[PDB]
Amino acid sequence: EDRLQAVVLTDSYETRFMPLTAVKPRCLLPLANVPLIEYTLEFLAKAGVHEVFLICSSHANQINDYIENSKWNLPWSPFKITTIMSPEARCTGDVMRDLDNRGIITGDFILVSGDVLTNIDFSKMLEFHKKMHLQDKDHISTMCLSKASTYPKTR
Amino acid sequence: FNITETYLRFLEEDTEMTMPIAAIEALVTLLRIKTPETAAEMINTIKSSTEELIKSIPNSVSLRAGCDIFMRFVLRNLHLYGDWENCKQHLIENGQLFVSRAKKSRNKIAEIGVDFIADDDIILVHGYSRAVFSLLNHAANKFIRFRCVVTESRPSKQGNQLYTLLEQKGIPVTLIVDSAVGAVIDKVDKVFVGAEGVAESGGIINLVGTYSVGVLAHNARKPFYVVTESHKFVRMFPLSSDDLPMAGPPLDFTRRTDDLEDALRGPTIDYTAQEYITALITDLGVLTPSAVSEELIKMWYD
Amino acid sequence: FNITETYLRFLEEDTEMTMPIAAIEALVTLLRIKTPETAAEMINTIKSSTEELIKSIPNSVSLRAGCDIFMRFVLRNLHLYGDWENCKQHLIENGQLFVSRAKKSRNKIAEIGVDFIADDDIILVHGYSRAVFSLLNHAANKFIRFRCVVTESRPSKQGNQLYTLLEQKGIPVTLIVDSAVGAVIDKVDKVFVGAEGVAESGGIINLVGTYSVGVLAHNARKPFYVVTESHKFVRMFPLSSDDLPMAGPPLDFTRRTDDLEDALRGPTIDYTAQEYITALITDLGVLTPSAVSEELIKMWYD
Amino acid sequence: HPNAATSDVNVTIDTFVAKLKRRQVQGSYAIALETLQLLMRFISAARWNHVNDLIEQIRDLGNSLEKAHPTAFSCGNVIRRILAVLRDEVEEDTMSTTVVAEPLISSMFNLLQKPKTDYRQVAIQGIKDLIDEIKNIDEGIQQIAIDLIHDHEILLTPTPDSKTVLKFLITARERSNRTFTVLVTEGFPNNTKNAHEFAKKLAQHNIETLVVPDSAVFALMSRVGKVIIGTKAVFVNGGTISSNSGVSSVCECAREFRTPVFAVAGLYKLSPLYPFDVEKFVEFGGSQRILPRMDPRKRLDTVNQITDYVPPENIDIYITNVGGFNPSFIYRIAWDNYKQIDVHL
Amino acid sequence: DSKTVLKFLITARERSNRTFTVLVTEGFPNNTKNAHEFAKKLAQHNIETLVVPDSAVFALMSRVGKVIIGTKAVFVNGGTISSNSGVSSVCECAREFRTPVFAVAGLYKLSPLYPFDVEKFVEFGGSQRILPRMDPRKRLDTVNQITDYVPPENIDIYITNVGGFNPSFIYRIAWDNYKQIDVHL
Amino acid sequence: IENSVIGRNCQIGENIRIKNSFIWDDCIIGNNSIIDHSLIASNATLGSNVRLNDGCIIGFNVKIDDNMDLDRNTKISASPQDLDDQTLAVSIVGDKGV
Repeated sequence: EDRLQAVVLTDSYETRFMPLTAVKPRCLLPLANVPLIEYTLEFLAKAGVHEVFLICSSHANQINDYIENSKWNLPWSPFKITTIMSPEARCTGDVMRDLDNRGIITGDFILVSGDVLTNIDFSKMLEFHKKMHLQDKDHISTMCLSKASTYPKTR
Repeated sequence: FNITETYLRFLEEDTEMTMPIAAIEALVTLLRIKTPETAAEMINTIKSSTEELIKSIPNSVSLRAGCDIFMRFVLRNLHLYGDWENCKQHLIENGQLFVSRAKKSRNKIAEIGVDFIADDDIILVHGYSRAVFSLLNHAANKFIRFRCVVTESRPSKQGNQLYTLLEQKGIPVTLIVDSAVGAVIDKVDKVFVGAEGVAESGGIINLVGTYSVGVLAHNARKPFYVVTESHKFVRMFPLSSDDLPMAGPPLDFTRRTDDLEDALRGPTIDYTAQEYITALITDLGVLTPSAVSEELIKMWYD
Repeated sequence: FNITETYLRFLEEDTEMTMPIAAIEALVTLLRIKTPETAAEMINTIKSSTEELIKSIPNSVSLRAGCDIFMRFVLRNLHLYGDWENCKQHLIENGQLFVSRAKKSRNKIAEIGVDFIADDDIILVHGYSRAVFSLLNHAANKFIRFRCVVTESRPSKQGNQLYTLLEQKGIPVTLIVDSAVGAVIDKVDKVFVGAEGVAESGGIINLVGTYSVGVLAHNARKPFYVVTESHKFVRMFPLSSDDLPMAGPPLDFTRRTDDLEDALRGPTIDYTAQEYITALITDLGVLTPSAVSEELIKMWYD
Repeated sequence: HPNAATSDVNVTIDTFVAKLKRRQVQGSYAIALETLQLLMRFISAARWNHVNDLIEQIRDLGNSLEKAHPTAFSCGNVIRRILAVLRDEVEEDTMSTTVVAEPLISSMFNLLQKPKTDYRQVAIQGIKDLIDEIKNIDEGIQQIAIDLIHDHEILLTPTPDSKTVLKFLITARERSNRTFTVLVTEGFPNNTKNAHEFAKKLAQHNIETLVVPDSAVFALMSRVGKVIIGTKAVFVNGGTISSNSGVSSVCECAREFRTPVFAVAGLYKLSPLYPFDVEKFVEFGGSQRILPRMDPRKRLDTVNQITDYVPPENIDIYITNVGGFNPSFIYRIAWDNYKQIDVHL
Repeated sequence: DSKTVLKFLITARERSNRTFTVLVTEGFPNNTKNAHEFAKKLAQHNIETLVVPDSAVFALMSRVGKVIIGTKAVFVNGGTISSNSGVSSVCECAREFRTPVFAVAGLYKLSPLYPFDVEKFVEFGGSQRILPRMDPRKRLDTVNQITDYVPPENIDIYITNVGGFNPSFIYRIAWDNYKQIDVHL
Repeated sequence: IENSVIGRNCQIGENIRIKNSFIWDDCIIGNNSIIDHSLIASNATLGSNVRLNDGCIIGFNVKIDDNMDLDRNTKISASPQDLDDQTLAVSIVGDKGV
């Protein structure tokens, strides 16, 4: 239940934003009048973080500056931001490899790709995951899916 | 030939004439020139003339009502299925006759239907109507003891005029402020009205400030009354507390433009609800409770 | 030691310093001649001065109230019962100190009363009070969301003056007549009234109409307001619908005339009850329901 | 003023904020308790030396708390009360340091005319007092409750959301010889389940329960005798913030009918700051909770609100743990709990 | 008092399964004896009767559901002059507390004449049955009225041989049997 | 205005029609301009007489100056290349750039 680390895929979905993302990192761009990273961080906190890790890549100096600026930086926070700095341009397999090389990997570790902000309480989900684990050794990873307005159209 | 010209003709005198009565007469005169036998060359033309009159209006309401009444009368006229001449003649006759009848009605109002101010009941009146003043004068004549109360009219200084018209009789009167209307409800008995038109819904089409007065009356439970020469039921429905066919803008929101100018545009026409008529003085006998509506139903056969 | 001259000097000045304040200052100066310690010579003289003021007064109680307040303050002063000179010095000081307090009060108002302004709410300021105007100006400066509205008031053309003043600012201005206020029921969002005196509990003296406005607000369930600074606390309560000291006669049915002599007579002054008002606006923290009465109780002990 | 001065002295501020935001804390009582605990923590740890400076610090903290959360009022109120408690003691200390004190009674003109140190224990005592005040509201009102409603008379009851109200109703019901009928309105998009629960409880309690659809209030108003608001917060001019949804209309109806409106709350729910508006205070719920769908639901902008405000007009009497106060009287009560400079931070 | 109203009451009572409670105000002067008679008649069939003081209405009106009057004179704007003793104040109270009012009436008992002033139509009554002996009458001034007028602001239904009618509508009913000519002669 | 959002430190002159929009950091909504279902990004500014339509995507430092008419679903380049309309003065209606 307790002691869970956060690992979030950042600086990954660049150029997917068809004109943007080249000079300043993907996540640093102002979302709803205020930076996107913060919402995600809040969500993570709600879920249950014990240490913050992001796989930053595209121009690290700015990321470092952001970290310095941020609230999780100084002692008061239960979790600090110390981003993983790796060689330039690599896919999610390569990112995983890099992470493995770095070393800090736990049992029930959390992996979120990109940036997300939603409402659903995560404690229950975590409990369910734990229960599933307790069932059999062969259980792997968790999927999150939600229902929509009957027919698909904007997809 | 023009009805407009006829209307212009009477200005300084009047006081004796009653709204549509003169208008009706004018219409009749207009009719009895261009062959009143036919119906295609006539009714349509009359309607067109009425429309023109409506278009030409500066600030007058009851003309339309008068026209409608005239139309109704005309409709009533041709049902005898005999000959075209006699009916035509009758139509021609019925204008001067109508005017004469108005005077009779006024007389009736002034002698029979004047037992609302008798026991020195102090009358709260605002809005200059001729019928009201006739009632006053004929009360003075009968000696039927009375006192008068009038709120000061100051959009165009009609108050002074009213005061002067009250000096002719020779009876003490007082000035009242329309903001200090809440200050005095103590000795003044009931609120009586001189207005512009009678509504389809039930309320009254009146001047500068009336709704507040009505509210005050309701609070005090001193019944609200209307004094009129009873044929001013204008074809207009005040569906809300602030929506009507109006001569000017409804509470005109002005911009800060020049120095001491765009403010004097006072909302000089206002309305109060249907649940206020305790009695209305009508010349067809004293009938009120839902009388206007009934009349309307009778007119439009629905 | 002369008060009539002082009165003559101040009538339409105001603006910079409040009318009442000047009077208070004068009173203080008078006090600081005959010594506050020698209570035999002093209190009688104060009483005489008050009498003189009353004699000079036509249609006001505010000055009287101020002097009573001053008296109360003086009475409070000597409760240290030790060294008699320090108290005297303090008394001497509190005159221009009162004037100074006004600025502070204004500043306080500009911080506490600026929380009220919401999304699209039309403001209508009644009567003449400097504090309310200042508040309005401060709101404009903040640029929340509003509309400043004026009236057709009738003492010695006050409403017009107010309108002109508003024009200076630039904010778009439209007017409401004393009669034509009846149409306002929900469109103008909140009903504000400036004060020229605050009595026991809800009792407020202004100009030529407040009670009616209050009644209207009650009918509409609208938020009604009393807006002021700090110098008007009175021990007063009326019996009837309205009761006050009057120079302009109530319901003076003017004598029989034909060439005009005297006519402008009626309820020039207006009071308001406890039930009609929802919010009280004073710099003294944030007090509303019946704090003034409590204050009075604390003061007088009579 | 955010967190910067706090080091190895106080950390729980963040936790408090979290509790406020995502709602792990539920019920005003719990919030109050939390606040008390926070205050205790502040007291047992922070450095004093000076008194005015300490007061300033406290004010700053209060301001910060306000900035963090508005919809919580009990928390604020408790703090204010504690400040007031501190203030009297401070005044007393000053009076000793200086060395006339009192003429006859508490008097005005104090704002115009010119008016080693121990306090920690007193502060602690104030907290205890506050706790005591909080303990039970119902055990202090139910003696002035089985006094108003009687035999063959009919009640109308909205808002079963406040825990006090239900208890009060139960107490009223207790008697065997007395018989009365109870009407309970729903308040759909925020209070239906609660209402249902209340109804069930009533049924269990051997009383004649009546289920009301929110529409059918008008066709039964001829028989209606009493109205009770299930409020959660209290204000300066007598006014109250309700425990969400479906009260205001009912209140209006009652007013129209001139049918008795009573208010049951508590003086810990009493706030020393005016409701300058309703917009800043009352919050909206979830627009998703009324109607499903999302992709064509951009067009369907739906409106739903939780909390409810009632004007200082439809309210009549406030029987508390102390006694029956009034809408035009509560200011003095507020003053008695929260002092002059303590209001403005 | 009247045999119409009494008969109506009897008819109502015949279907005794309907729960109706009878509150009778005594009516200060002449109505008392009549009230007593009515009560006796009720008792004859077996109908529950409760005696009401005229002073106490404010302490009862909030509990009372429906009101029935057996009036004698019916008028234009919806008002009535009833068979004596304290009605106006009661009506006012009802209006304040909002209470429905029924009336047993007849169109032949309905008058096409309009009452315009309170100063005339309200009939004052005898002080014979108020105070014995006439020496205190020198300085004191006894004000008393027997039969009273009702404003139309209160009553809402007129149950007749035809049916129930609206007060602000009864004029039409009247005119469906009477004229405008036969009023002032 | 109908259902549109305006960002941080964005300035408005006079007379502007807006329908169903989102606007980012420091974007001047110029005198006489229409924004429909289209985004304007950081430091990119709208001048006088610009008629935008549904889904006009704008990136970094797009200085929309004087007289332009852009059609639906048009994408504009960002970084200070692959897609039409560039960072320099006026977006492409009459050819301007390097």
